[PDB]
Amino acid sequence: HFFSFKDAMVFAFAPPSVLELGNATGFDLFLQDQAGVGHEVLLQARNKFL
Amino acid sequence: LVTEGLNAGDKIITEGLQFVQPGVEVKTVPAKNVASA
Amino acid sequence: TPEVGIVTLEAQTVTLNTELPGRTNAFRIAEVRPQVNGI
Repeated sequence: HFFSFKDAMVFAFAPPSVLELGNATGFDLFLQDQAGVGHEVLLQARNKFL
Repeated sequence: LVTEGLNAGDKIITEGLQFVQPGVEVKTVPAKNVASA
Repeated sequence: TPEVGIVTLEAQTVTLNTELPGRTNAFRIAEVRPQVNGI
């Protein structure tokens, strides 16, 4: 039903099995700017990744 | 106040601004977001 | 087909006003100066 609000993308997620490790289950990773390439290319790198 | 670029009688979007990309077929429903009437 | 909401914009005559600051002054002011030397 949250896809019928048509204004805001609403995601409803349960907390994980043990609560003190995080707030949402699954993996997570960072995409660093190790070479100093910039925010205006890291943003399109993330948009390419999704 | 749009100076130049947008036609008169030409529809623009108010809902679903995150849900669409240029090149996707959509459906039109009168948006209940603008508080004017 | 992702459902979206539209608004049908129409042409209408609009006015454009500007707010500007400023002071008021007298229309015809005259301070008196004595034009003569006495008491």
